[PDB]
Amino acid sequence: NAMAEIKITPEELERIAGNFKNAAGEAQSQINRLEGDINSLEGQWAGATQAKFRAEFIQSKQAMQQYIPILEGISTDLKRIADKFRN
Amino acid sequence: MAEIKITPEELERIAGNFKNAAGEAQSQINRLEGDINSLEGQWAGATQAKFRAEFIQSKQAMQQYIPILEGISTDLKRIADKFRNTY
Repeated sequence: NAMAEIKITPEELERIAGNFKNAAGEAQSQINRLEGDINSLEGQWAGATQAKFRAEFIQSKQAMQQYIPILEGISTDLKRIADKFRN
Repeated sequence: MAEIKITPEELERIAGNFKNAAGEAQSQINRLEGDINSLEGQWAGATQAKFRAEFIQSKQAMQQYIPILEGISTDLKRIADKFRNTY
């Protein structure tokens, strides 16, 4: 039987791709603000305390460094399909 | 201008930033999951499966990130409480 037709438009795929790209940017911005917060505590208490918080925060950075490229990959895969559908 | 001295109020402010960030992160992954869900039945199953698999990867990174932020919030609050009970 005939292959089952596509209902999604390239424009809609591109809108969702935009949501993923923008989410990735928001995520990076968020971690940047939080990093500023941790930075601000340095020198205002014991170095050992600051080190504990820096280490915890770096863990969150590492998780975000996994997350962001996945979102960007999804965004780009969506755009690649929209382009293929359109042309 | 002087560097801002640490107080329980400062630690609570920063703890709140981490807590709010966790909530914003949960909201983001929820919205993106909604987007992936909306593609169901709109194109081929193999295509949907691919994007679902990629998305689940991002969700898993997020499920690591969020508790790390909540941990930092808790640790900051712990210290704020210690300062109040003993800047």
